[PDB]
Amino acid sequence: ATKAVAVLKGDGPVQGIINFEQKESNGPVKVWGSIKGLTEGLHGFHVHEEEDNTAGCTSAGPHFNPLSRKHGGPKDEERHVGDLGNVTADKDGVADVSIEDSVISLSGDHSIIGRTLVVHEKADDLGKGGNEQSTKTGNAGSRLACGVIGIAQ
Ligand SMILES: [Zn+2]
Repeated sequence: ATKAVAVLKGDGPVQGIINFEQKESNGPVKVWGSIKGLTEGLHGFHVHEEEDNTAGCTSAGPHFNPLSRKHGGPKDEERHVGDLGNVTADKDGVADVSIEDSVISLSGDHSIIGRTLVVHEKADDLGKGGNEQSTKTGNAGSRLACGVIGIAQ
């Protein structure tokens, strides 16, 4: 209890707010967020490193790769320990950032709090290996909006 915010803006013509809350620390986070301005259709939804950069992105590459994680969507068994998967945007570019993972947290350390959430150009791969960058990171396509997570109580 106590919410983190990620105001996602980055650089693309997108604007949104993640509201991260959970009962516990060691328990499943209830992600809800109301992102808009995306292009239509599927959009990868990944949390890259990028802590104390400036405010938003400046800096990050992979989906918080500790050494050699593999990609996977929600449905997959695996994932980088900074990807959830994707969302779908309607037409006002409005996505529905409703996720409930059981691996991450919003406490600290292995939590994703502090990290830069990113909304991406294409769908993520889901862990099929459409190509290869697929498994290596997730082949989301380019970064659009982003922001450091944690900015509430
Ligand atoms: Zn990934």
